[PDB]
Amino acid sequence: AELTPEVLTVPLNSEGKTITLTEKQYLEGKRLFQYACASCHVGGITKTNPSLDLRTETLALATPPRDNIEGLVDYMKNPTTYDGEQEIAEVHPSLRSADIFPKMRNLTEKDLVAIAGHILVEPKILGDKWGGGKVYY
Amino acid sequence: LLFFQGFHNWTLNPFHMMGVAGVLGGALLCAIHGATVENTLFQDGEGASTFRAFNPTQAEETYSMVTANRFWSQIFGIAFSNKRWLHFFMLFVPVTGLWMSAIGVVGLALNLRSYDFISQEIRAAEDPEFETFYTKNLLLNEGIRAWMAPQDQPHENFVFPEEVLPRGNAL
Amino acid sequence: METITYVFIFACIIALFFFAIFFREPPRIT
Amino acid sequence: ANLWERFCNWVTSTDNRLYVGWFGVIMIPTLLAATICFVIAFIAAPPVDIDGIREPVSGSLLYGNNIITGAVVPSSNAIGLHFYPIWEAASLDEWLYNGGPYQLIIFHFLLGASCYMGRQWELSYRLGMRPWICVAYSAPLASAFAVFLIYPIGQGSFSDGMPLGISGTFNFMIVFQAEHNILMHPFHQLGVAGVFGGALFCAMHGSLVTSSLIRETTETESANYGYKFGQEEETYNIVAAHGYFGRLIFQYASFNNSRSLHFFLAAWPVVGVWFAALGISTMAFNLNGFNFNHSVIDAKGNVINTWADIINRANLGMEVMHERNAHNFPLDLA
Amino acid sequence: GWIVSVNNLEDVVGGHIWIGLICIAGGIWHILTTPFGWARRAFIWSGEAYLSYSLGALSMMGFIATCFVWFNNTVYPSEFYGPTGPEASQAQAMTFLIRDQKLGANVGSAQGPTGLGKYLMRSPTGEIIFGGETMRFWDFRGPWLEPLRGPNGLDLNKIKNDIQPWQERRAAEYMTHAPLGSLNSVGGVATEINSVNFVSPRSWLATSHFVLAFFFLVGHLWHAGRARAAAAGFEKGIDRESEPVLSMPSLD
Amino acid sequence: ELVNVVDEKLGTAYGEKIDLNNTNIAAFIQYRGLYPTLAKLIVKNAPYESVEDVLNIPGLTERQKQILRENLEHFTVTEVETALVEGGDRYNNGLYK
Amino acid sequence: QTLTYDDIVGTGLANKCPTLDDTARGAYPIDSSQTYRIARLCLQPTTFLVKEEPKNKRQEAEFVPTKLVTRETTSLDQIQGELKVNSDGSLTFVEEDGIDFQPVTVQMAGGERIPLLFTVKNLVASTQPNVTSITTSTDFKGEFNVPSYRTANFLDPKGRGLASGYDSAIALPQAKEEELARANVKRFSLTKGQISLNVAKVDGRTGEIAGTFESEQLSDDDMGAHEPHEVKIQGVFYASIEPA
Amino acid sequence: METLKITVYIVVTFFVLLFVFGFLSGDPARNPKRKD
Amino acid sequence: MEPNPNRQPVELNRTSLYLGLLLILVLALLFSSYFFN
Amino acid sequence: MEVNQLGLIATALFVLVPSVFLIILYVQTESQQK
Amino acid sequence: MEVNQLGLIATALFVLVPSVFLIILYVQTESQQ
Ligand code: CLA
Ligand code: CLA
Ligand code: CLA
Ligand SMILES: CC(C)=CCC/C(C)=C/CC/C(C)=C/CC/C(C)=C/CC/C(C)=C/CC/C(C)=C/CC/C(C)=C/CC/C(C)=C/CC/C(C)=C/CC1=CC(=O)C(C)=C(C)C1=O
Ligand SMILES: CCCCCCCCCCCCCCCC(=O)OC[C@H](COP(=O)(O)OC[C@@H](O)CO)OC(=O)CCCCCCCCCCCCCCC
Ligand code: HEM
Ligand SMILES: CC1=C(/C=C/C(C)=C/C=C/C(C)=C/C=C/C=C(C)/C=C/C=C(C)/C=C/C2=C(C)CCCC2(C)C)C(C)(C)CCC1
Ligand SMILES: CC1=C(/C=C/C(C)=C/C=C/C(C)=C/C=C/C=C(C)/C=C/C=C(C)/C=C/C2=C(C)CCCC2(C)C)C(C)(C)CCC1
Ligand SMILES: CCCCCCCCCCCCO[C@@H]1O[C@H](CO)[C@@H](O[C@H]2O[C@H](CO)[C@@H](O)[C@H](O)[C@H]2O)[C@H](O)[C@H]1O
Ligand SMILES: CCCCCCCCCCCCO[C@@H]1O[C@H](CO)[C@@H](O[C@H]2O[C@H](CO)[C@@H](O)[C@H](O)[C@H]2O)[C@H](O)[C@H]1O
Ligand SMILES: CCCCCCCS[C@@H]1O[C@H](CO)[C@@H](O)[C@H](O)[C@H]1O
Ligand code: OEX
Ligand SMILES: [Ca+2]
Ligand SMILES: [Cl-]
Ligand SMILES: [Cl-]
Ligand SMILES: [Fe+2]
Repeated sequence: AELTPEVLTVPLNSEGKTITLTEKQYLEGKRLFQYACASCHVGGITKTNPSLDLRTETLALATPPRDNIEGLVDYMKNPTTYDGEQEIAEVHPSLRSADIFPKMRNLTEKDLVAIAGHILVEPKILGDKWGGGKVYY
Repeated sequence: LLFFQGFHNWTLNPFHMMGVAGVLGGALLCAIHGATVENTLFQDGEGASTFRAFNPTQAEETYSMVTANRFWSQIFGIAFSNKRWLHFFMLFVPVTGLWMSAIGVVGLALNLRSYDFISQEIRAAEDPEFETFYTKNLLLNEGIRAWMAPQDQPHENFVFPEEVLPRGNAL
Repeated sequence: METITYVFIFACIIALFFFAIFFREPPRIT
Repeated sequence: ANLWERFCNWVTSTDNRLYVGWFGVIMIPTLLAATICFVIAFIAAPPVDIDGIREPVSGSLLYGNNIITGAVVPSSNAIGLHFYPIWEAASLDEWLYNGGPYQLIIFHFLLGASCYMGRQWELSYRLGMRPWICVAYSAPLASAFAVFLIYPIGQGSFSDGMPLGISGTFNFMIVFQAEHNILMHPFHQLGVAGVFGGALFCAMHGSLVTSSLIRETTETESANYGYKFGQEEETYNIVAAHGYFGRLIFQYASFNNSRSLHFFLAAWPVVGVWFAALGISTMAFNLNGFNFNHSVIDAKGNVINTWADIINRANLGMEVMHERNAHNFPLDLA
Repeated sequence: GWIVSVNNLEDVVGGHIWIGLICIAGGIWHILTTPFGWARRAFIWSGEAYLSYSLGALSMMGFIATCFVWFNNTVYPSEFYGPTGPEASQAQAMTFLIRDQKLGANVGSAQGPTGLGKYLMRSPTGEIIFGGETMRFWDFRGPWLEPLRGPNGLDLNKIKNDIQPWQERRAAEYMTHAPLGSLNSVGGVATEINSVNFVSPRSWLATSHFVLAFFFLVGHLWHAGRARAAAAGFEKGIDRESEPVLSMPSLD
Repeated sequence: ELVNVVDEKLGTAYGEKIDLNNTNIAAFIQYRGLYPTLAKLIVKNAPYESVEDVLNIPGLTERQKQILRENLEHFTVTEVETALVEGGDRYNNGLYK
Repeated sequence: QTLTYDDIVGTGLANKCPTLDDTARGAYPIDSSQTYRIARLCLQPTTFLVKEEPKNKRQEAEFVPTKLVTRETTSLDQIQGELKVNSDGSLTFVEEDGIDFQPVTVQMAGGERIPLLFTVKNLVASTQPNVTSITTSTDFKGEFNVPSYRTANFLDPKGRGLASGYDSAIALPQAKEEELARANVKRFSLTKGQISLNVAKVDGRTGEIAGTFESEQLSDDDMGAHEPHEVKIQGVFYASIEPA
Repeated sequence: METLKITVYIVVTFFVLLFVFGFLSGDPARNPKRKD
Repeated sequence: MEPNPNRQPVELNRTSLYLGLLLILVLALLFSSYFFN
Repeated sequence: MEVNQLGLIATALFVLVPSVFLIILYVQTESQQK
Repeated sequence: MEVNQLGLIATALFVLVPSVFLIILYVQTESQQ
């Protein structure tokens, strides 16, 4: 089995456009997700709120939809609750709150895209392990 | 090791327990006898490093059995007085332990385990307030079996839905 | 009965320690 | 002599059937208190709320245990590392409920066993011996400190100290595996090499000395009669033993110096056991065994399990089941 | 917690004022005096004995340093060293109390599966403390938690109304940087997957110092016993023609 | 006969839909738009004699009512079960991942 | 004047209700046009009595003294709720929230341990009619809910539970199930308790009142494995009444 | 409980004083060889 | 120190062993029915 | 039959204890210098 | 507790039979010349 261009092709937006990430973007996305996110989101779960995970189906039902690059990039700038109702930058890492989450200070737009593409590609590789928790370890 | 705990409760088995006593007993004997000889040595050279003051062909004991014997008689209550017995016992103890553990494993070949105390189970089944470390370790065993079997025993094709997996609260 | 048995064996072992120490055959240089 | 002088002379006397000594003046009463309390608690103590969740665990013989299941149960997680002497309880009944005997026992025991070690130095000095038997005993002693004191300190509670009982010991081991992966820790591995190797070398030394005993007896008598307590002459032939063992393996792998051999017999188990004790005492601060969970990944990113991942599944079973009513939050952080 | 409890810099600085003066006075003392009779009769006076005394002392200091870095968050600021073990466990209870209270839970009256409060309960002296296993850690004190404490312990009015976003963040940060991790620096519980490269400096510093303190106690015993024997003249073994036990009466 | 009341509840609509009177609050993550804002209002204003009564919660915006109408087919109501609602269990039922 | 956490910690005082001076014998006016609440209700039990259960059934069982074994962890506090003024001038306290329960274990002569969920959950308590001021003659009487001492996830030592756990005695795989049904099928109890609050002290100026209470409720039934005991709890209380 | 406490405190202090005074009582001299 | 002069050897000859065993076994054979009851 | 569950060990010890006492006495009489 | 009824006699003879064997051999050793 290989990490092919097809595995690396993920939805860019809600309107049916895809983007095919390069192998180097995939590696950058793993590295940056580890750097900024994995302390709470290791393996696709969320340690400080296990009810919400990073599974693609879960992301699709979030408001606005988060199952595409644009929805994820926007999440990393201006995160909301799952129903879109509250802006949570004050308690969740984001560019808007890079002042209180200093790890977000170095993240560039290109970095956000790489992290987004990691979130979307990993379940295509790992299936139920992604967002599964210890049951699937 | 972990398979034998979760499936055979092998810690509970008195043949394994005799094995443990002869392994740890043998390690104890190894340490205490080496230390005793090294600490009851005769001064046989002028060197502060005392290894050179021994000669393979020498007739005389290199350490004082009499002083060793007094020391342990007064520290522990008893002591060896017979060097032939001492060294025979050093063979006997770990050798006997290993042979006992082997006998228990022959029973385990047949799943003939010491898994349970029946009196304990009858009481605990009728009395939901009765708890011992023995009942606690069986809960651990049931977790080991359910959590490890599907990947550890792939020929069984086990599929255990999340909802059947034994778990306590939160974890 | 079971508790009595366990405590009985234990108490015998404690007695045995007493005799093995204070009523040992004395070691003799000879 | 005056009274004090005479007392000192008696305390330090080399002629008492059991040596007393200054370490012994602390050792004797502390070990007696620990022993008496243990015996009574093991027989007759009521159930103890070890995990502080009002779920008392029965340790004693009269409350439904046998020798294998019985224990003196650790003090309550509600207490933590607070010092809980009898006089801190409103009553003996409360003291018993909360596992007060465990603290009384392990504190008197650790003090008395430390004095046992000092007493070994002390007698060796009175007898004109070299002094380091006590350094050998520091290995099991350090291991007892690890499981009854250092681990509770690191985790924040004496409720995580090893129970005083056969099954409770196995409980402590299985939970320790779940939480630290001790088997995959090199200090426990050195421990195993220390005790398996101590047993191997014990049997080896036994069998080689026994194999080379010099004929002094007839076949109708025990060869043990061939050795007399205090004789000056060695009772086996070291040269034949070395002649044997150097050929079993090869010449230079065998010891021809008895002092060297005996030092090795002391050092191998003692050093391994010091590492075992240090494994427990450093996993006490959650520096844990090697973690190779999902270390091997294929070209696509699929996890290819190894035996480390199978271990991990057994460990998960232990983790999710232990103290099944005590956790309310998703991570077991102590 | 003895000295490890020191919790404010005024006490730290004042202690060093004392210690600096004690040490200078003591030093002048020892330059101006020679040891008294009772000290002369109590000690062994040799290079190896003095080494032994210092090994003993360094061993003691090592164990204290271990406990200092494990529990103290004043001279070992959690900003720099990460949360203490007690701190991170408390931060977990705080995290889920905030979470479920935002969802509508009344966290004061929420009874957990055992009958004890799921979020909040009493210590054995009655103070209101977080519940679950962190009951053991209720002596924990930290700047992000203290604003919620009243005279009787955690205050339910303050919990319901006064928890600020910076407290939520810090409790979340500390909960997810608890000092648990593997020898190859995989962060988290022993069954956690590879992903996070983390072992707390508190675990590195506590474990190393325990190991060092332990081997220094051993070296203390080794050298103290050797200094005694050398001083009395039998460190190289028993004189075969003057074996002390041989002039002693039988034990029996 | 003694009955396990949770198992028994699983053979009613509680076993098929989100029971506004009993179901734990994480269940509202299943559908777009319900969590956490509406989920909290719903649990907080329970029990309901019928599913439609969820439309009567005070303070609701028009968008919120519309989200509720679109999701009524995923809701049910059954009698309140003490074992499911005590313990603050509708907010935290001891299940994480 | 006022104690900090550091002054209190580890003394036992955190498990004690506030007291009022012997001087506090005043009267707190109730304006029937005003709405009120209890901002803090505290209950500090000083005695737990358990009703012995005779074989006799001739002659009535007495409530006997017991020894507390769970230490200073017994009081209910920070409780709040509406204090309604009713049309006949009686007051009704409607408990809303707070630390309104404590598991407690007390031990009878001879060793039997009696756990209970000491509680005023959902308390609705009312005074006599026409209470135009709260005075040392006011009392409140009412009822509260006593849910199962363990909640539905609680697992017995063999892993059996109501909302989780095995549903049978898996260590006795071929035992006849009928004799074990009571242990295997967990049940969640919900019963009523009763309490009287007797005011002994009132500070007219601050709205603070203190007195003695006595409540009666059932103890733990171990998720239906055995019959609960009847418990009577006595102690002192404090409340602060506020316009709201 | 208060009497128990005081009693144990006195007992412990007693033995500790024995240990400390005892080791202060010319301990280096109590060996079979060189006493000075 | 000095040995105790009051010590004596004890004897049980074969006939007495057989007599004694007969007594014990016959008493057991007699009383066992009452022990089991 | 519903026998007393202690009859077995009572009969066994009744036999064993005094029989062993006699066998001990007998064997050490034979072993005496004679 | 519902123990195995034979465990008492099994345990008693397990101790008594070999212990008595040893005491017999010990005592007749002592009584030798
Ligand atoms: C106090 C802790 C403790 C101790 C001391 C023991 C001690 C023992 N355990 Mg037990 N164990 C424990 C805890 C412990 N256990 C726990 C908690 C569990 C969980 C249930 C187990 C589970 C377990 C299992 C599953 C087994 C043991 C076994 C044993 C025995 C191993 C004997 C041995 O050396 O085999 C080592 C192997 C041999 C002696 C075979 C011969 C080896 C040859 C000579 C090797 C030659 C090597 C060669 C020269 C080259 C090597 C090259 C190099 C590159 C490697 C021994 C009695 C075993 C036993 O009972 O076997 C009968 C066993 O199967 N244990
Ligand atoms: C050698 C005798 C000895 C020692 C050392 C101990 C020690 C202990 N007892 Mg035990 N005890 C003893 C004999 C002893 N007991 C006897 C004979 C009884 C039967 C009456 C008991 C009955 C008993 C009970 C019922 C209990 C204890 C408890 C304790 C613990 C707390 C003691 C305490 O608070 O003292 C405080 C007193 C001091 C600190 C006085 C010291 C004053 C000197 C002058 C200062 C120097 C000391 C300093 C710390 C440094 C050490 C010096 C060193 C460098 C040489 C401790 C493990 C309690 C327990 O185990 O809690 C869990 C407990 O409940 N004991
Ligand atoms: C490295 C620091 C150091 C060292 C190695 C020494 C070494 C020495 N001192 Mg100096 N000293 C120092 C610093 C030091 N001193 C300082 C800073 C001061 C000023 C306060 C002094 C003031 C001083 C005086 C006034 C005297 C000495 C004396 C001595 C000699 C005997 C010491 C002795 O018996 O201790 C052992 C301690 C005791 C016997 C006291 C009782 C033991 C109790 C049980 C210890 C309790 C503590 C326990 C272990 C727990 C620790 C925590 C505790 C604080 C609660 C010896 C040469 C004596 C001397 O001969 O002067 C020439 C003497 O009279 N020193
Ligand atoms: C209230 C109640 C009932 C309390 C009891 C509760 C409780 C938990 C009780 C424990 C139950 C219990 C003991 C369980 C363990 C049972 C168990 C597993 C038994 C193993 C049985 C068995 C047959 C195992 C087979 C393997 C075997 C033969 C093991 C033997 C191990 C053994 C005895 C080793 C020796 C240990 C030891 C301390 C030896 C000291 C030797 C000694 C005096 C050395 C000193 C010395 C050294 C020298 O070098 C020289 C020169 C001289 C001169 C000298 O002297
Ligand atoms: C501070 C004072 C501490 C007091 C401690 C109490 C210690 C008791 C020590 C054992 C006494 C019993 C010895 C009988 C046997 C006895 O009398 O031995 C005496 C025997 C003397 O050996 P010799 O060399 O003199 O005899 C050889 C010739 O007779 C050959 O026949 O010693 C040994 O054989 C040493 C190895 C056996 C060591 C057995 C140690 C067992 C430890 C106890 C384990 C059981 C625990 C059960 C717990 C419930
Ligand atoms: C740049 C790194 C991060 C990324 C890309 C990220 C991504 C996300 C995403 C996409 C979601 C929405 C999940 C869904 O709709 O199903 C989410 C939710 C959440 N994340 Fe993160 N996250 C990051 C860092 C963190 C960290 C470090 C924490 C822990 C301190 C954390 C805690 C949370 C929490 C508590 C939620 C649920 C928030 C709510 O809805 O109330 N995240 N995260
Ligand atoms: C004088 C002297 C001496 C001697 C000493 C001694 C001999 C001591 C002893 C001591 C002792 C001898 C002690 C003891 C103690 C004990 C204890 C402390 C115990 C306790 C216990 C308890 C408390 C219990 C309880 C209980 C239980 C556990 C269960 C059931 C119930 C009851 C409640 C009963 C010497 C030689 C050193 C020298 C110097 C001087
Ligand atoms: C800085 C600081 C501080 C302070 C500190 C201090 C002030 C300290 C002190 C310290 C001290 C003040 C110490 C002491 C010590 C002592 C010791 C450590 C002792 C020892 C002893 C010994 C060792 C002895 C011995 C002996 C005996 C016992 C008997 C006889 C013989 C002999 C002599 C051998 C604080 C905490 C505030 C805070 C933080 C910072
Ligand atoms: C924690 C409380 C303890 C703190 C105490 C520390 C104070 C330090 C000063 C103490 C001075 C003690 O002084 C010491 O007393 C003992 C007891 O009489 C003396 O007396 C001893 O001398 C000889 C030494 O060869 C002994 O054989 C004899 O048995 C004994 O009388 C010591 O030789 C003396 O030097
Ligand atoms: C569970 C039930 C157990 C029942 C236990 C009963 C035990 C009874 C003990 C009987 C002891 C007989 O005790 C034994 O007496 C003999 C002589 O008779 C003594 O022996 C002495 O006399 C004989 C004969 O002249 C000499 O050869 C011998 O050298 C001398 O020691 C033994 O030293 C002593 O051990
Ligand atoms: C000599 C010390 C004997 C140990 C005494 C055990 C505690 S006393 C024991 O306590 C039980 C439980 O409360 C009672 O049921 C029983 O009647 C009573 O004798
Ligand atoms: O207590 Mn005994 O064990 Ca140490 O981890 Mn947390 O706490 Mn409990 O869980 Mn897992
Ligand atoms: Ca009144
Ligand atoms: Cl457990
Ligand atoms: Cl928890
Ligand atoms: Fe040897």
